[PDB]
Amino acid sequence: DYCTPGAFELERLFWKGSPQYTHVNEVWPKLYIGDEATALDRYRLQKAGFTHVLNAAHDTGPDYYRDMDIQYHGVEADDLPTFDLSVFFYPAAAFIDRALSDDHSKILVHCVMGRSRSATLVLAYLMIHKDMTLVDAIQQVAKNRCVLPNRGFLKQLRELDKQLV
Amino acid sequence: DYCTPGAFELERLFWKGSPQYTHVNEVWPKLYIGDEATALDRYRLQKAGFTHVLNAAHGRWNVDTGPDYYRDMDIQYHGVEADDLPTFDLSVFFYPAAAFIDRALSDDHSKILVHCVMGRSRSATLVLAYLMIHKDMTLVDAIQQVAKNRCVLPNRGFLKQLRELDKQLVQQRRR
Amino acid sequence: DYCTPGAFELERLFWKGSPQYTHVNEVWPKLYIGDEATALDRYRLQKAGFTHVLNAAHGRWNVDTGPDYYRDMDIQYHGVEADDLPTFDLSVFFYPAAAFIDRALSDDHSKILVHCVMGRSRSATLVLAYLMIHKDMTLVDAIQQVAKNRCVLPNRGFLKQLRELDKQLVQQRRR
Amino acid sequence: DYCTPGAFELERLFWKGSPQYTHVNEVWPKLYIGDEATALDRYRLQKAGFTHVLNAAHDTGPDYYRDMDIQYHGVEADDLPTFDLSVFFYPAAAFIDRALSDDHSKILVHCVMGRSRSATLVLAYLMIHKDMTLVDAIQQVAKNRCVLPNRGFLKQLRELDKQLV
Repeated sequence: DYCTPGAFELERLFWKGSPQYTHVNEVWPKLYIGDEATALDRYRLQKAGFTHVLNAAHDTGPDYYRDMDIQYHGVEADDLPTFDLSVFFYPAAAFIDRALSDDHSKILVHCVMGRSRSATLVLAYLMIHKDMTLVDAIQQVAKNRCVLPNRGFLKQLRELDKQLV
Repeated sequence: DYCTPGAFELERLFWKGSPQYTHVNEVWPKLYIGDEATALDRYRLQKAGFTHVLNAAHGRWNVDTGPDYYRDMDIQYHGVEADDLPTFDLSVFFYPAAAFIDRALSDDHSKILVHCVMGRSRSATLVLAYLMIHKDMTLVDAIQQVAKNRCVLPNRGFLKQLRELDKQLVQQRRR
Repeated sequence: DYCTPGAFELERLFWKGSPQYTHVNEVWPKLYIGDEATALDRYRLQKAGFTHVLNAAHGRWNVDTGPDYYRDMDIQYHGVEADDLPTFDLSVFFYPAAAFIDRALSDDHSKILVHCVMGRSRSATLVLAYLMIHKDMTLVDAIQQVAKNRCVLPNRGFLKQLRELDKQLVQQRRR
Repeated sequence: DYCTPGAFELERLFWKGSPQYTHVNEVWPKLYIGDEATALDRYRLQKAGFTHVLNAAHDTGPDYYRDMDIQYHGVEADDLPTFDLSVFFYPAAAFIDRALSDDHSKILVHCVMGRSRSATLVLAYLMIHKDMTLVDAIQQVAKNRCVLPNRGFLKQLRELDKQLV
């Protein structure tokens, strides 16, 4: 199916290809951030070898996923500066760490858009478990996916960054 | 020493931070693409643990370092004498340059600098080729992997040369 | 005072310079979108010749300036009391806010600041609407005009509100 | 024909739309920079109301364009750091200024790719005739079109910037 693109389109890739703006992206090995369409398309998830879905915008159900050997968890968060997502940094990060402990695992962290809530949980994960500063973490994720945590989530990540340092 | 920047500058990072325009960038684990300044600063290379330098602008008319320049430092050097010109056949160099990057990266301890004058065209082409040959990447995948870590733009001739390589490798991998 | 930067930083400008992430940006002639700091710095507004301030985060619970804040400065003020929330109906404000921007921009001498807290969502939405209503732009054209001068991202609700406006104006312009 | 795009695609526009990567773009009122396909598509140029083509990579011919009331000029430049494009800054800029003096005029400055040679002539134009520093000029053009003058052209523009200041 793939064919080598012509020059014009290769040049677009050098200029506009990165960070890519898509439904889902891998932001760290075996760790994907995506939107709702990606989480709901369960035939794609299973064929892509996915093993874990973390919904930072929990309704669908674990029965939707449990019929395919996918561990699900939903954090019931709103994408509003008045939601304290920091309440979930440690347990979401623990979920992600546990999943990535096994080599066979591939995890999708998602929300509606996959730009704010989910992004903030993966940032927190990288900080707590991969010894990253908030700046290093943002560089890791943002090069792979256009993300923008809301102003409140960002304040929360700054406070986590202060505690970790 | 590191402190958490304010909200305004963290935002800048989300909007403008990727790819960064800097002298050198890690574009694959232990694999850096840098410019001439980076190649020349020996204190800073040694402090960072570089074990290999591939100079994609080798020669007394280009970036005139060579193995002698890194004497006593414990660096292995590979030199490709190339011009950043669409008429220059960088493709004869693709496999052996890549083989040098691959032998370096077999050893966990190694850390390799591939540079030219700007580290945007010559060195970038060699690393794209490396990724295509040794990491099973299409030209597209390879560009995405590098462009997200470093601003690069190989010249039109180098691109066509990468395209000719890409077609072969794709054909080969149908198998 | 201004000097020509070196080659390396001029290159950065080509790769990373557009759009810039700054406090305020001109996004249409004499029309600026800025943040709260910009709205508050009166010395700097007056030095730059601002004649109009549209505060898209008006109110004592938001950016608490109002017309009194600009007393003696010769600024006309328009206040829209808005929350950056997808549930907030910014659309009732579209025509009269735009009418205020249009009356300012009729006079060559005028220079207008439209701001909110960050100048990314509330103020941006009002200016997109302005361009659509008074400069014959589609939502797409308006976004291209603003996004190339300022990093902006209206919230999902404001976007849907812009879409509802866009559909009407397009229908109207079939005529 | 136009229809209002859905949310996903509007959001791509906020993130990746600017600067746009296309065949041609307007970089200053009535002043377009484009590639060769745009210059050769003469039915499009005429319907778009174009009045002037400046080819910074002059072969096609003025007979190709003179059959449609388009003033043509070709600068025979190579996109190589060893080409001194500065020899043409004043007369190319004069051509552009003369064209833009009339309100009815719309000018296309082009080369093969429309990224280096043509870009450098429009930058020089903005500096010589619109009182811009090289930095202001780059901001004007780069927000409208992905451009990158070659390292030699850039050195030449720095030297022009020094002379003008």
